[PDB]
Amino acid sequence: KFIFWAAMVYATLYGNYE
Amino acid sequence: DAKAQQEPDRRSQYTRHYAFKGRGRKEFLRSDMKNDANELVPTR
Amino acid sequence: KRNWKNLVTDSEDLEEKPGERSGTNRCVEIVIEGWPDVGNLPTADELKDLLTVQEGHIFEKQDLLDDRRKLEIQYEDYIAEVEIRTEYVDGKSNHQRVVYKFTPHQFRGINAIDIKGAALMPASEVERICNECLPKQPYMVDIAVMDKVRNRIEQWYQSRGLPFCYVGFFDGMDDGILRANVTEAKIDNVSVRFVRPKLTGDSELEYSVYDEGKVVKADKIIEASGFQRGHHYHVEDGYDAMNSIFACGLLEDINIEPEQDPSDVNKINVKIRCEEVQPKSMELDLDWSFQLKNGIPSINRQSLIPGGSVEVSHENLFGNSESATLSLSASDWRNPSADLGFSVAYSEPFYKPHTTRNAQLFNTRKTSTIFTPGGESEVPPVFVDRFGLKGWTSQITGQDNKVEHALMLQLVSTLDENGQVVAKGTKVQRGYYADNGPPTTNSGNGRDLSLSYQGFFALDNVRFINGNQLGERMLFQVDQGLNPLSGGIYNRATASYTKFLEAPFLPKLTTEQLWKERKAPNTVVLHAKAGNALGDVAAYDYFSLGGPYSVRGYSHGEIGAARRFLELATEVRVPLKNYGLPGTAYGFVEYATDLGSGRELNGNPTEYYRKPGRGMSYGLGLKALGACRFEYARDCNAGTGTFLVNFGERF
Amino acid sequence: RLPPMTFFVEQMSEGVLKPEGWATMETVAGLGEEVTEDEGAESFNHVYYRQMYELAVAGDPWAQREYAAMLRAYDKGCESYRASYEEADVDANVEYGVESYVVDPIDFGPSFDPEDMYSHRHAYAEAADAGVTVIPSQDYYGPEHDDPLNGIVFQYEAQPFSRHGWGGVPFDLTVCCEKDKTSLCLQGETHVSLVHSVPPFGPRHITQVTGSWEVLRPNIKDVMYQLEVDTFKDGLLGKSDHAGCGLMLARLGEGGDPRKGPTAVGVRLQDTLRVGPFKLEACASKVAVQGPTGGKEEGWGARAFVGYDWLPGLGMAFDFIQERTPEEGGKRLRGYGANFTYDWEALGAAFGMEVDYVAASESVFVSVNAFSGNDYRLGWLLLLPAVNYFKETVSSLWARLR
Amino acid sequence: ENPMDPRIRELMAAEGMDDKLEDEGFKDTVLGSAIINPYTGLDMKTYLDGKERHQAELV
Amino acid sequence: LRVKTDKDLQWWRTKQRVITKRKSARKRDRFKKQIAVVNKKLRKKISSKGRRYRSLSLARYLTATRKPRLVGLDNLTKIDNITTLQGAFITKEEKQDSLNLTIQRKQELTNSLKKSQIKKRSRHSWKKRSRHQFSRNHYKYRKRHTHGNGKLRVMNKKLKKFKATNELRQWWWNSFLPRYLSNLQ
Amino acid sequence: RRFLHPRLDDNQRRVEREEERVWALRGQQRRALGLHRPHRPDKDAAWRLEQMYDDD
Ligand SMILES: [Mg+2]
Repeated sequence: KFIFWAAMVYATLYGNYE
Repeated sequence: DAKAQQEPDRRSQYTRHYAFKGRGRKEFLRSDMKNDANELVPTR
Repeated sequence: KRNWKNLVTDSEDLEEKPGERSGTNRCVEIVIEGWPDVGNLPTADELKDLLTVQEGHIFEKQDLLDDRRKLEIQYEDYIAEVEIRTEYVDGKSNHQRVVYKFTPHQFRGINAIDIKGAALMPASEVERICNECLPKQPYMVDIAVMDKVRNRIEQWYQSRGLPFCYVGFFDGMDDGILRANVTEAKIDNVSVRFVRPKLTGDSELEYSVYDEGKVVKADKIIEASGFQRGHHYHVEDGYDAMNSIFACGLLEDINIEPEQDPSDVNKINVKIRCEEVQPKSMELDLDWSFQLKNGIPSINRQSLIPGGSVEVSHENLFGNSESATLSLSASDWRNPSADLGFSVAYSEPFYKPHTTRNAQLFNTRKTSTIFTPGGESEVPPVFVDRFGLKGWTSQITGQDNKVEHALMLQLVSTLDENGQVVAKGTKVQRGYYADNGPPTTNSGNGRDLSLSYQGFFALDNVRFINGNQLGERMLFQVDQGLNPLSGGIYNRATASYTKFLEAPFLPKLTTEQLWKERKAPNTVVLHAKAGNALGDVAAYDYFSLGGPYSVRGYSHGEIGAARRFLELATEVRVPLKNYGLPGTAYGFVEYATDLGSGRELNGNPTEYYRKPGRGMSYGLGLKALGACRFEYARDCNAGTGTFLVNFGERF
Repeated sequence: RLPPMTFFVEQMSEGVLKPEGWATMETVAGLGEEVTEDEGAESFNHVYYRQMYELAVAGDPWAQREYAAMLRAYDKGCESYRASYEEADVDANVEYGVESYVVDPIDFGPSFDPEDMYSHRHAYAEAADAGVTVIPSQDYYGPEHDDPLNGIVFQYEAQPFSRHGWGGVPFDLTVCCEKDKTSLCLQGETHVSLVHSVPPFGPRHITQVTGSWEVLRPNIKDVMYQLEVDTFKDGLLGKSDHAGCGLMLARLGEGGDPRKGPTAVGVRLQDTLRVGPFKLEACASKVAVQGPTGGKEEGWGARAFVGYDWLPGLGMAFDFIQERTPEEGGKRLRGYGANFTYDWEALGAAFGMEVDYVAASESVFVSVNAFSGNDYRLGWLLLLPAVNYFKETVSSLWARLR
Repeated sequence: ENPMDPRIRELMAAEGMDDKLEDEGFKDTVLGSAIINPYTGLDMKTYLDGKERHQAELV
Repeated sequence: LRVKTDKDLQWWRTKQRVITKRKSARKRDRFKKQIAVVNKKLRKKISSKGRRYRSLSLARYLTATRKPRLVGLDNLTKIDNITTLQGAFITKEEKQDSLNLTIQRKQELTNSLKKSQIKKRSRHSWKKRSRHQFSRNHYKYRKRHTHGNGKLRVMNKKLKKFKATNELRQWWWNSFLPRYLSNLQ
Repeated sequence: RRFLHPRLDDNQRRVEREEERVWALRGQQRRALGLHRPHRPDKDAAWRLEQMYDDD
C-alpha cells in the first residue's frame, strides 16, 4: 500500500549506500 | 446540552509511556534534541 | 607518550643515497637560547613542551614559521625577537637539531630597586621583596624584571581584599634606580539610582529611571550601605553593603559598582542601582466549545460564556512583604454552582524573629491504612479525603530545632475508589460483602466536620561523621480536638526517641583515622516510640502498626490498629568504605505492640480482619547510593522472608 | 491482553526524530586552548583521531605527530583534572570538619500534617558521584500518615568503546524498581547508538537500537518486550534533508518466556520538505498487530506540521488514523484532526489562542489564556460568572423559603 | 606556499579590533570636544578623520 | 505566495514561539477520533556550559547575600573565601599546616555548633517564594526557549565553515596540487 | 514548660554567642591591618537575612 512498499523504498535506498 | 453532550473530554497531550503502568519514557524529538550537549570527564 | 626517541631508529646504516644525505628530516634536539630567567615567565622546559616541533618527529618550514609567529605574538612585552634555525647533527643523514634564540628587550643599567608610596604595607616585607628581585650584573637588564616587581606588590594587595590599590608607574630610571609608585584610592562619592524594567515580549529590557524611589528614601540606602568618605575599598565591604541594603525585603535587584573616577586616580565613586518589586499578577484561563450542525459556527449570545479559571496574586500586602494567592475554577460559567473550585494561600515570612505565619485552604486525598488485608484475604480500600483551612506558625531555632503550632478546620470524608461515601468497612467472605462493619467516622454517615489544634516539636542533635550519623533525635506531637460539630473531643499524643551511638564492643576510632584516611565509625542505633489516644478518636486517626518505618517485613498495616502503642528497634551498622568496598552493611531487629488495646476501639478492627496485636522481625541489609536501601527481612509471625527495596533512611 | 493498536500507532508516529551522538572530552579537543560548541567539528574530530591512529600504527610520520600531540594534551588535561579533585577534597576537609554535606529534603506540597514529621528521612549525606543517578518514584494516593514515595528509578549513561576520549557506541539505561512483600514493578529501557559516517567522510548516517521490558506482578503474570531499530540519514532528496525509517517488534511473553504470545510488527517513515513558502515535517506508520484469537489487525497513522514563513507565528498541525478491523471490506474506520495556535500581546498582557478540530464529531474547541504581570485590568471579565451565581442564589433562597 | 596559520589569524584579528576600540576612545577624549561647524554639530574628531559625509547623513 | 526573502531576526523570534509550542500541539487524538466516528575510565555528564545556542544574555542578578561563617578549622572565617587572621586569604601551604596543627586541637572531641546541619523543609521561605520573579514573568511574556543571539552565533559559525571550505577547494586545485605534482618530477 | 523551652533557649543562646565570635574575629582581622571596622548590620536585618539568604 503506502507504508509497506515506501517503508521499504527508504530501507532499500539506505542499503544502497552502506 | 450541546456542551455537556460531548462527555468525551478535550483531547489531552500525548506522551510516550509504558504499557502496563503509564510512567513516561524519554523522547527523541529533533527540535528539542538539537539543543543538547554533553561531555566526558575522568572519574575519581 | 613520554619522550618518543624510539622513532629515531633511522640510524646510520638503514638508509643510503649516493651523493645526498638520506632519511626523513626528524628533529632530534631542541635547544633554547637567550630565554630570560625572570620569575614571571615560564622556564625553558615548559616553554619546550608547548612548541609544535617535537623531538623525534618530522617537521617543515611552516612549523618553524608558525612557532616564530606564536612565540613573537605571545610574549611581545618581554621578548619580541625570536630567530629559529636548524643544523644537521651528522652528515649523510637528514636528522637535524633546531635551536631557538631570543633577544629580549633590555634596559641598559639598573642597579637598585625602590618602592615608594604604599602607606598601608609595612616595612617588614618591602625590604624582602626588594631583596628578592635583584639581578646580578648591572649593565644589561631585561624589562621583564620590572613586571616581576609589580607582580609581587599587586598580589599582596590582592591577598588582602583591596581591588583599587595598584602599582601605578615607575619614576626612577635616570639615576639607575627602578622606583615603583603605589597608588591607594579612597571613597569620595556615594550615589543611588532608581530603575524599573518593563514587561514586553522583547528580549532586551527597557527601563524607567527615577531620581527618587517611590517607597524607599535615597539616604536610607546610603546609611544602610556603610560607605564613608576617606575609607579604603574592601570586597567584604561590598558584601556587607549588599546584605544590609537587601535586608528590607522590598527589592528585586541591586547593583553595587565602584569606579575609578578617571579625573583623579586617588578617588573611588560607588554607584548603587536598586529595583522595587512589581507585586500585582493575574492569570485567566478560558475555554469554549461550538457544535457544528452545518458550516454555521453557532454564534448565539449564550455561546461566548467560557469555562475557565482565574488566579489573582499580590505580594507586599500591608506594607511588609506578605503575599496572597487566590484561585477560582468553574467548568461552566453559566452554571458556576455545579463544580466550583476555590483556593486561598496567605504567607507571611517576617511575622516575628525566626517565625513564619501561614494560612491555606486546600484538599488532600490519601489511602486509609486501617482497613487493610491482615488475616482476611481481600478487602476494599477506603480513602480519606480532607478539605478545609489550616493556619500555622513555624520556628527554626538552634540551627535545626523545629516548633510548629497549627489550627485546623476541616471536612473529612471516607470513600471507596469513587466520590461515593461509605460508613463502614467491609470484607468479602466467599463472594459476598460482609455485614455492619467497623465504622469509619464519628458521626456514622461517612462525613465529619472538625476543629483541631496540632503541635509539633522536633529536637535534632545528629551529624554525619563521614557518613554514618551520630547523636540523638527526639520528636513530640500532640493533636487536640476542640469541637463540642461532628468530631469528638480527643487528645492524641506521640513521642519518639532515637540514639545513634558508637559501637562499644569494638575499638574506638582515633583522630588521625578520622582526619587522614577518612574512616567512618561502626554504630549501633537504639530507637523507641510510644503513643496514646484519649477520648473519641475516629477511625481515620487510629494508630496503625506494621510496614516500612514500623516493623519491617510486614504489610503497611498488617499488625492491628491501636489506641495505645509501643515500638522498639535496634540496628548495627558497619561502613564498607573502611575496606574499599562501597556502601554500608547493617543488621536489625524490631518489635511493636498495641499493649492489648485492640478491644478499646469502636468496632474492633484488629479482630474483624484477624490481625495480631504484636510482631517481631529481623533482617540484614545494604545501603548503597546515598539513601537507597536493599533489605532482606523475616516475618516471625508467619516464618517467611522477603526482599525489600526502599528510598530514604529510617530513624 | 496486548495493548490496543492505536497505542502502537501513536507510539510509532510522533514527529521527526533525531538520535544520540558522541560527546567529546573538552580538554583534549582543541588542545589546551578554550573551545566552542559545533556538532560537525566534534563529529569530525572523533573519526579523525581513529583514522590518524590507524595511519600512525601503519607508519606515516605525519600521522604520528598528530597522534602524539593529542596524547600530550590528553596527559596534561588528565593531570590537571585530578589536581582539581585534590584541591576540592582539601577545601571540603577545611570548610567542614569530619562532617559531611547534607541534601535538601523533598517537598510534597501542603498537607494536614506538621510537614517536618518525616522530613528528616530525606536529608542524607551526598556520596557525590558514583556514575548512576537515583530518583524516588511517588504514587498518586499515598498512605495517610506517611510519605508517598515507594519506588526507585536508576539511570546510567556511558560511552564504552573509546580509545582516548574518542568514543564508540553511546549507551544509556533506565530501570524503575518497586519491591515490597505484596507486589513487584520492574520497568526498563536501553538505547544504543551506532554512527556509520559523518561529513566530510560521508553523510551523517546513524542507526539506533532501543529495547524495553515491563514486569508487573501479581497483576498481569505476563511480561512485555519491545525492540525498535531505526535509521536516519541527512539527504536522499536534497542537501540537508533529515530522512529516517524504522521497524518495531513487540511481544507479550506468557509466563515470562519470549517465545510464546501475541506479537506486534510495525514500520515507520519520517521526512521534511520545503516547497514555496511552506516548510512541512511529516511522519507516517503502519502496524500489523496480532489479536488474542482473531488474527490480523492493521492500522495507519500520520502526522504533519506545516511551518510558514509569512505570518511566522501561526502553528498548524494535522493528524490522521485509519482503522482496519476484520470484515475489512466494509469496516474502514477513519479519523483526522486539525490544530491551530496563535499568540498576541495586548493591554499589558500576553494572550495565547488554540483552536482544535476533531472532525468526527464536528466540534471546535477554543481555549484562550492570558497573563498580566502589570495590573488587574484583565479582571473586568470576572463580572461574567459572578452575576449568574447570584441568579443561582436568590433562586435557591426563594426555593429555600417556600 | 606558506599561508598564515588559522587560530593565529583570527586571534590577531580580534586583538586588532580591541586596538581599534582603544583608538576611538583616545581620539574622542583628546579631540572630541572642539567645535568646527556650529550649525551641524561637527567636531574636530569627526572633521580631522575625514568623516564630514557621515555628519551630513546623521543630521 | 512565492518565497519569503528578507528574513530578519524578529521573524525568527515569532517563528521560535511556534517551535516552542510544537510539543504541546501533539494530543492523544486517535482513540478519541475512533470513538467519535464509531458512534455514527570516563564519565558522561551534561556540559559545563549550559547547552547549545549560547548567548551572554543579561547582567541583572549579579549580587548575592552571603553569611559570615566560622570554618571547620579554628580561627578562620569565611564570607566568600577563607581569611586567616592576618587579613590575608589562605593558601595551599597554610591549609596543610592548619590541618596538621588541628590534629592536636581536635583531640578534645568537643562537639558543639555543627557545621552542616540537617536542613528543614521550610528553611528559606522568602527565597523560594520570590527570588527571581521578574525573570519568570518575563519568560511568561515571551515564549522562546532560544534567544536570537544564540541563533546569530550558530548561524555565523556555520557560514564561516562554508566560506572556509570554499577557500580550501580553491587553494587545493590552484596552488597545492600543481606544485606537488611538479615536485614529483 | 519544664523540659522543652529551656533546651531550645540554650541552643539559641549558643547560636548568638557563635555569631558574636564571628564578628569579633572579623574585627580582629581588620585590626591586624590598618583598616576600619567591618560594619555589621543591626538585629532586624539579622533575623530578616536569616529568612532570606542565598549562600548558607
Ligand atoms: Mg514506577
